[PDB]
Parts: sequence; C-alpha cells; structure tokens
Amino acid sequence: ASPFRLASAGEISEVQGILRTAGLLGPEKRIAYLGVLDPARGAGSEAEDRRFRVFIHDVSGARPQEVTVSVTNGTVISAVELDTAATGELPVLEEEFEVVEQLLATDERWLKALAARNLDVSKVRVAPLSAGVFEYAEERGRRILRGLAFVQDFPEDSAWAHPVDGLVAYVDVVSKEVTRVIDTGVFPVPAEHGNYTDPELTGPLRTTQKPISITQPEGPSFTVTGGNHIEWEKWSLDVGFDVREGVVLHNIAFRDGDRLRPIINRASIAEMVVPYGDPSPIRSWQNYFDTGEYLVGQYANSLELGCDCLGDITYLSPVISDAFGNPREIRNGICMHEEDWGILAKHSDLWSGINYTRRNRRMVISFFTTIGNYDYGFYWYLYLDGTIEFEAKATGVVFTSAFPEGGSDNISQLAPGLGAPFHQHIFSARLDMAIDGFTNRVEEEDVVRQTMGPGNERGNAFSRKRTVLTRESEAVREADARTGRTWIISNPESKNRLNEPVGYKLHAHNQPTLLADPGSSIARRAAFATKDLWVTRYADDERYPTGDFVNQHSGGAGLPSYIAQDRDIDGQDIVVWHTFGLTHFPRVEDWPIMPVDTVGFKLRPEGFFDRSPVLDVPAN
Amino acid sequence: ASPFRLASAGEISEVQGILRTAGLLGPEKRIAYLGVLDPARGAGSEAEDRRFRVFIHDVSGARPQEVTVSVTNGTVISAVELDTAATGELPVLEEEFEVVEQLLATDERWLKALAARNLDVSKVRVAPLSAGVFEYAEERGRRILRGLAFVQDFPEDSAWAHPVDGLVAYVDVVSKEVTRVIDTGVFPVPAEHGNYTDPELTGPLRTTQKPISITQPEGPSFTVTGGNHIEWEKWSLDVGFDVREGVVLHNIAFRDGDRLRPIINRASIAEMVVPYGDPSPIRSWQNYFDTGEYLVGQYANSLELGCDCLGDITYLSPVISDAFGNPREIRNGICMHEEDWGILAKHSDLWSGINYTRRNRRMVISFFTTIGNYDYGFYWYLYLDGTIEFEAKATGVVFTSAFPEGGSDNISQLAPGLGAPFHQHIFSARLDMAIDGFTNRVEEEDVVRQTMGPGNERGNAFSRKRTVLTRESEAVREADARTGRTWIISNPESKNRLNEPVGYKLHAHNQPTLLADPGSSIARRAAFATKDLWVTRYADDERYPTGDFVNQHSGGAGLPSYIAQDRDIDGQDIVVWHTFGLTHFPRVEDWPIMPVDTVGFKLRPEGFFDRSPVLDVPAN
Ligand SMILES: [Cu+2]
Ligand SMILES: [Cu+2]
Repeated sequence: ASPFRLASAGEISEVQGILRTAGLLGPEKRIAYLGVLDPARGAGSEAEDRRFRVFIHDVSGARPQEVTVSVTNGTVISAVELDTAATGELPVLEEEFEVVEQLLATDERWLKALAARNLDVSKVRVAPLSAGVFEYAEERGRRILRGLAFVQDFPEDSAWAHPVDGLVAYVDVVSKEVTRVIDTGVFPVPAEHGNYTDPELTGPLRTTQKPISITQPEGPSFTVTGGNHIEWEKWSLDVGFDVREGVVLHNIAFRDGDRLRPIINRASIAEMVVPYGDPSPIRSWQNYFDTGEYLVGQYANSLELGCDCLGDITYLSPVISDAFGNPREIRNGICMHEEDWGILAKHSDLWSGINYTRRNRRMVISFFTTIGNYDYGFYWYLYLDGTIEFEAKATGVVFTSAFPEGGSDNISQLAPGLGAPFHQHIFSARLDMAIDGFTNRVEEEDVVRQTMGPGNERGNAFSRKRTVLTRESEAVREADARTGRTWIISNPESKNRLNEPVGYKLHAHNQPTLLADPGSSIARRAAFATKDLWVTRYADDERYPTGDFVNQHSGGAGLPSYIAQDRDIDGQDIVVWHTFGLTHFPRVEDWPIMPVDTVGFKLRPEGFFDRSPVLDVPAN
Repeated sequence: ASPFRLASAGEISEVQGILRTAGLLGPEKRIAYLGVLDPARGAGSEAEDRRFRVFIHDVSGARPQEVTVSVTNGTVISAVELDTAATGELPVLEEEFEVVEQLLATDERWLKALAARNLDVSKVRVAPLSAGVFEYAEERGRRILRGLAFVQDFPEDSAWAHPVDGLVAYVDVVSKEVTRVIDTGVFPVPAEHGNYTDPELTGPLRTTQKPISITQPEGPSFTVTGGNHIEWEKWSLDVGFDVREGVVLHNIAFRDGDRLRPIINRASIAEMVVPYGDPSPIRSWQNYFDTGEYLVGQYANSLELGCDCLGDITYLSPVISDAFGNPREIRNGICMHEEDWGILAKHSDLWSGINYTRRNRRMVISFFTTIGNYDYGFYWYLYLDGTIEFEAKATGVVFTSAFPEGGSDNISQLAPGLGAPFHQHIFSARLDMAIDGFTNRVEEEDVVRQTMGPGNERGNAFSRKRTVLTRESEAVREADARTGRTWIISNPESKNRLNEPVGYKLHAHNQPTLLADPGSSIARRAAFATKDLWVTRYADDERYPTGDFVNQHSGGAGLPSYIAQDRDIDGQDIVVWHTFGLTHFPRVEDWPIMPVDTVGFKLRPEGFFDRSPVLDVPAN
C-alpha cells in the first residue's frame, strides 16, 4: 500500500509492455536505466500513481530516449528523443563489458601491439572503461569506451596482476569500430601472479581462529512491514533500492514520545567517482563514475549468510530490469540487522553511590557492489541516541599499471615491475532534509578562539559562531578541520523546550576533496567533488550532483547548474549534498587483494530532543 | 619470569617494607604514586631487576620525596627531597577528596555564602578540584584544592543538576586552612533533578530490545601466558597497568612468517587534560589533568560481565598501592576479548569467476575509569591486517554551572537555568616506536596538487611529498587535513622486498587542538596540547608530555623542555607524542547523563609487509 514500497517484478513487466507496445522496445533497443520515481510533494495526492523513469538505448544507432511511464494506469507520460552530444550519453550497458575486447580482437593495430609484446589475443582481457571528454572531437555524439589490457594466463587467473602498459585503445560500441589505438612503447608485463586463493601465495591457512557466534534467541528487535518499512527502537523508515544509487532510505523519522518526528526525507549516495592522478597518456583520461556511468545498484552482490552478514539477518531481494525489460531479482542483495555497539552511557557517582551502565546498539542497512576490479560496501547506521551514520568500505583489487624504471611520482610499486596509479574514491551523499518538517536552514559552525584581555583575563575562553546560509550562491562550503567546522540543519519554526530551534549536526571526516587542477575536465564534470558541502533548494528534477547523463558529458552539469539559480534556502525545503572520499596511494599491503578501508560521515542531534532520548533504555 | 609482568601484591608489600626499613615510610607518610619501572634499554643487566618508583607525601607538612627502589634486591636506589614550589606538587590523594567539603563546612565565609542562598550545608557537596597556577602568590609551595558547590537534595540525588554558581573557595589541604572564599553574587540554583534512574524522568523502560547473544563455543582465539602476555592472530604484546597512565601496551610485535617483528615498544596515554573555556572567575581556572593530577588508573572501574564487556571475556585484575603502601586489587579492571569486525577483504571477479570474501576481527584491550563527573573508556585495538588503533570514549555527567539570564558565548543551556561550560578533553598518546627495531625516523607526508601544463596536460595528476624530521627542533608538527597530512614512522635500515624502508602511517582525526590563548597558564602547562605531533629522542626520564609533577606546576618541564635538547631523531630510538581530543559544546542530548562520544587515532602498515598479511585467513 505504501507509495514507497520496493518495485515488484509485476511493475517491471508492465513498464515493459508499455514500452514495446508504444514501439519503444524494438529488437534494436536496450534499457540502460529503469527505476521507480518517488511520490510528489504533497499529501493531497491521494491514491498513488506508480511511475517509472527509463533510458532507452538503440544498438542500431537511433537516438536514445528518456521515457516516463505510469504503471498505475499503464500509459506513457512522456517520451523524448535525446541529443547525447548536448545532454550526455546513456550509462554503460553490462552487455558492452565484452564488446571492447571482442572488437579489438579483429583490429590489426591492436594485434600488432600484442604481437610486439608476444601476447596471445585469446588471453588478453580488456576492461570496458568510461571515456570521459577530451580533445577528440570525433567522439562527440558517439558512444565510446576506452580499453586497457590485462593478461589472464588461465581461466581462474587474476588478470589484474598482468597489466599491459604503454597501450590503450578507443572504440565505438554502436558503430562497432576502433577509432584509435595508441602505443607509447613496450613495458614489461608484470610476471608475478596475484591469485589470492593459490596455496603457494596464501601459504598454509590459519587454524588459530576460533568461532564467534552472534545470535538472537528471541529474534530481532526491528519489525519489517509493507515489505520494506522498518521500525526499530523509535526509528521509522522505508528501505528503497535504485539500480543507479543502490540502497536509498526514505522517511527517516524518530518517535519522540507521542509523535513521529521526521529528520531526513531521503538519503542516498547520489554519485561516486574514482579519478586517477597518473599523467601518463595511457591513463590520464581515467575517471570512473561507478554510480553515474556504470550504475552500482545493478551490480549488487547476493550476500551469503555467515560470510557477508553475520548474526540474525533479515534480507531484501530487490528487483530490477534487465537490458530487455525483464525483471531480474537480486537475491539477498540487502542486509538488515541490529548489532551491539559497546557502551552507550556510564557513570559511577561518588556522592549518590549509584553505578549506572547502558549498552548501545545500531540498526544496519547495507549492500555490497562490484564494478570491475572494485568492490564497495555501502552501510547506513541508525543509533539508539539518534545518530545517523554512513560508511563506505572499499576493497577489491587495485587498478594496476607497470611500475616505471626510475620510479614515479604518481604511481606506487606493489610487486616487481607492478605499479598502482594514485587515485581517489569520492562520494556525494544527497540528503533531502526534513528536520521536524520541510522548513529547514543550514548554518556553518566554526569554533572561535578568543584573545586574552578584558573579559578574558586568563585567556582560557573559547566560543563558536554560526553563519546561516541564506542563498544557494553562498551555500558551497569547504571544510576547516582546524576550526572544527560542522554544519547544522535546523528548523527555525520548531523549537525544543529550551526555546531553541531543533537541529542535527553533520560531522565530516574532512578528507581531501578533488585534487585535479581546477581547469581539468574532471574538475568540470565532477565539480561537486571540489567542495565539501553544497545546499540547494529542493527540485524534483535535481537528483544527482553530476546530472542525469554523466557519460561523456562536457561538464558543468548538476550542482554547478542548480546552484546558479541562487534560490532561497533559509527556512525552505532544502537538500544537503556532502562530498567525502578516500585519497589512495596504494601500499604493498593492498596487493594481491586489498584489506577494507573506510570513509563516511554522521549526523548527531543538536538540541533536537529536550533531553537524552535514551533514558528509557533498560539495564538489560 | 617476564620483566614486563604486572606488579604483584607481594611486590607492592615489599616496596612498603623496603621503604619502612629505609626510614622513608613513617606513620606521617603517604604514597601518592607508586609504579613499576620498565626494564632499561639493552641487556645491560645479567638478570632481572624490578624497580619501583614512588612519590611520598608527608601529612605533617614536611617535604615530599621521589624514591626508586629495587624490590629484587631490597634496596633504595635513589631518594630525593622535593621542593614542590619549584618542581610541582604531588598528585591529588583520594583521601583528600572529602577534605575540601569538610573544612569549608565550618568556615564562616562559606556558611555565609550558603546562608545567602538558603542552602543547608549538610546538603552541599563540594568537588575537590585541582588548582593549577594563577595569581595567588600564597599558593606557591602549598598543596591547594579549589572547591565548587553542588546541592544534593537526598542521598541518591545527582548533585550535578544543582550547581551553586558565583561561589568558589580555595583550601590548603595540608594545614587544613580555607585560604579564600570568593562570592561574586547569587545565582538561581537549577531546580530540576537529573536522576536518570527515576521513573518520573525515564518514563516506562523499553520492552522492545531483544537480546544479542555473543559467545565463543571453543573459547577465545588468543592466549594469555605469564599473567599478561597476549598472543593473537600473529600479534604479540604484554599488557601492563600503571596507576597514572592506566593500561600500557608493551612490546607490540607481529609474527611475519618465521620472524617476530617489533612495531611499538611502548604505547600509552601519557596525559589527558580537560581545559574549560568559561571566562567566569568561578571556573576560568579549571583545567583537569585527569592522568597527571588525579591518576586515572587509580580509579579504574571493576567491569561487570555481560554489561561492561560483552562476549567471551578474559579479565586482568591489576594490583596497585593504597595510601599506606598496602596492595589493593582492582577486580576485573581490564577486559580482553576479540570481536568480529565485518568484512576484511572481498572481490567478485568478472574474468576469473572467483568470488572471494573474508571477515575481519580485532583484539580489544580496555578499561574504564571515573574521575568526579567524568567516566572514560580507554580502548586499544589490534586488527588482522596489521592496523593498531586507540579509541577514547567519553561519558558520565557534564560539569555544570548556572545558565546566565542573558545567554552566554561560553556556556550551553541544558535545562531551565542549568548550564554546561564549553571545554575540551585532550589526550596525549606516547608511542615509543620500534618499527622492525629501534632505528626509526618520522616523515611528514602531504598530498601534493599539480598544475596543469607540460608533463600534466590534462591536469589530472596529483602526488605527495615526504619530509624527514631530523632534529627535535623541527619535529613539532601541526595537522593539515586539507592536504591529507599523515606521519610515517619507518626504519631506514630495514627494507621490504621492493627495496623500500618498512613503515607505519599514523592517521589522526585532525580535531582542533588546545584553543586557549597562547599566553594563558593552561597553554604553558599543557603546551603539548597546542600541537598535533611531537617527536623526541628516547630518554629514560622523559615519560610524560607535562613532566613528573603536574599539580600546581607552572611551565618549565615536559615536551617543550625535552625538545630543547634538539637531539638527532633521523634513524634513532625515537618517541612519537600525538595530541588528539574532543571539543565539547554540550547539547541538551548530553543531559542528564551523556551518551558516549569518541576520538582516537590509528596506525596502518605502509610497506611494512611484502604483500597483504591476511592472505592466510580462512573462508569463514
Ligand atoms: Cu583505491
Ligand atoms: Cu565533555
């Protein structure tokens, strides 16, 4: 019944009928994206109208089309032919992951390049990599993919251990032809294998690890209704899933006494880019928008109990569309469970003689995706004390290259002759705020040091200052760890018992933002990544910080365009976009398969409640 | 057996006996500090020589003394009379905690101040607060404690809810004299109670929390030998305990193949200070060095199973000395256990068809202490991948004051008329490094952005630079989050298989450091807290960043003095001192009992291993 329920296989099937029927799904068509649109602002909109947005591709060459369909009425709301050169190409299709290798196979320039290196074409894997936008005017309006080669000695071999440097190719997936092949020279192909399941490399497996059993004899403390509505320790939300964004949280609210109080209307990772900092022409064009270009949701893994998610786990198997419009279920793609989180509050009082201790817990909603060599875990956490947190876990196999003789200032050595180009993993969390309602404002809070003198004779005083962001033109902020800079989202119309506007404080990890030169193509296409925080006025069509069609888009799209409307955000329906990421200088320890590293952010209540919201937790 | 074993009851009793025989522990004497000393560098000794250091206070007013005894040989190694006005007073005695209230109870000035506020003296508790060093000439050379009042309505009432602002008294705890009583005017004493166990405030307790059972069927994976020697998943270390520093980690090493490789010789929290930022004369002198002045270890709580420490826990019960030299055991004062830590590594490869997933775990060594209103948990973690991490958890009841009628720039309002002065909790981690041995050096590593142009035509390049700190004079460093600054400790004489010096990288949280004006008393007394990292050359007598005697001691000792020696630290036995802390602007959510907030740091291997050290970890 809920307008926020997950998409059912039946809804996907219907969309499919509409399209084909309207002559939109011919054998030359392929669904590049399909997802359900969220309900529109306003409760008066009684009786929901389930609508789905779709991006249609064409293997022949016909212009792609953005189509919106209504499943509640089985009709086509709109259908627009797209001029990709203007608004960007459609997301990469999984069925294209092989085309790059299959095309270069019959190309003489490539075969010549392989022959010179003595490499068997049957053993050469080619990664399907986003092209970006550079000095190649020919690529304008064309659907291109570049290819870097890796050698796979046998079917179970890890090709990443054998990168073929000094060589790169560009290909047109639609016209099925190789536009260019570049060979800057021969580099030795790293010989050592990186097969982490090979007893010769792993050595004798440990027998020292004793089991750790996590169980809930009485079942979980959270209830799941309507298929995806979660209720846990006063929290209330809907777990959604999009093929592009992945897990999306809707209507996060907290039951404070006798009232459900909203906090965040929608939270998601709206984009994630991996820019590389190797100036070599072979990879200098390398920037992967795992979310915008590849769609991380479609590659979500099926999580195995006891291996991926331990304890009492409640799963969700989201359904998505395949390239032809058929519904495909992602079995156990979302894990939901609660876990112990140490001490919550504790005090042994010297005067009252009372000794008090309480345990903390966190609700976990997660998924794990795979994009080529990378694997990312996306985790959302809800704590007893009202804290909301997001954590990304990066693992997988590092993208490799050859390690230059004489060293490198932009590549690190992992093994003999094997290198790993420096790069970053930058995320954008889109937080459609709703602190006690939609009337919100953001304030930048800095710690303020004070000078010794009148009114501060001992020079011990320190304070803080808050600056309201009133217009979008002044809502692009940078971090300042030195002054403990944070951002508070409050509701000027809703006050706590102390007559202070209720709010939530966003705590960033303050990691470095986009490092590329300001005039680079990536600085333009991933402008959101150059600043830590953006605040915009909510708009139904502003979904991603990079725009709807990221692939091969010239730039300036997304946030830079939105912010240009310079709209009022002081006590309005606003959205916070927080940029955060990891800057990776690969270590030897990252090879052959890297240990998880993490990054994220959290928001804690700031005068939201009238006192601690966990005084009613039992001693257990 | 091991020279790093915990002190035994017998050893403490022997120290007492030795001191008595030497005529240094008469009935007027009191032990303010007593701890075992670490063995001297190099096997300069044939057998073991357990030495203990003691600070002897004299209640009759005689000069205190610092003594070192060899319990092994039953001798006094050194004994020196202390001139406290010059080198500092001894740490506060637990037996002096009640003296402040008792003395003021019959003081005419104090009684008059209480009468003006219609407060019954029998219900007024007085907190025994360290005095620091300010403009009161008569305090120099005298053992002084300052007192702030809080009303307790009944035996089990939380006094912190009823602060008596506008009043402070100074007391000489030795001569039993009230030196000063300052009354700046009456303030309304907050009326609301802060009793978090009162049903009227907590409301009906939750019945929604289902149990989480954490057990280990075959017992833990770690072993304990020699009472405190731990061996877990290739890690090796000795867990010590000191009444001042609390838990101290000794000889942290990792078994890499057949060789036991040291990483850190000694790790501890060498100091922790709580500076307040309220310019009111009633609290502007407040700076609590919980470690240096109060000795946090002395107040470690006895941890209840399934409450403070969940799962299969192994406890250590350290023994310390009481005021008379008699051994006192802190039952179950240290918890040790291993806990699951999600995914360690994961990758689903598109070309090999191999799906790989491995889980992480961490060894936990912790204790929890209480000092007045505060309660802190100190946690050390050891991960499978080689990471070492420290985490401090701050909870308890916030220190209160009245909330001024017209608001305040240095105090937050928690309840009607109840305020909480701004303050910081700043820690100092002393890491006596030994990366693959004692020949170490520290480099400061910053990310380096590059300009678009020749050699970087696309402007995507980014690098990093490392600056070796060669002399102590150039080793006082500050954080730079924006540039991703970290510090690497390496061994220039020990290289990995790629011919690179092995090392570990310190990742700080980059929280604000000491905010006080540089000319303040606290800025000199806690000079260490003004900078994020300090590197010194090892010395037996350089143990605390604030020196041996912090109580009522001005500047003149500690890191600033040690650094003046400007010793060579480029490939020598060095010590890293990392400053990190929380800047607390109390929220309403922090009242009546505050939820845990955290801060810490970690060190990850950086080319220490020749490849991932967790390839030998089994499936489950
Ligand atoms: Cu990376
Ligand atoms: Cu605090």
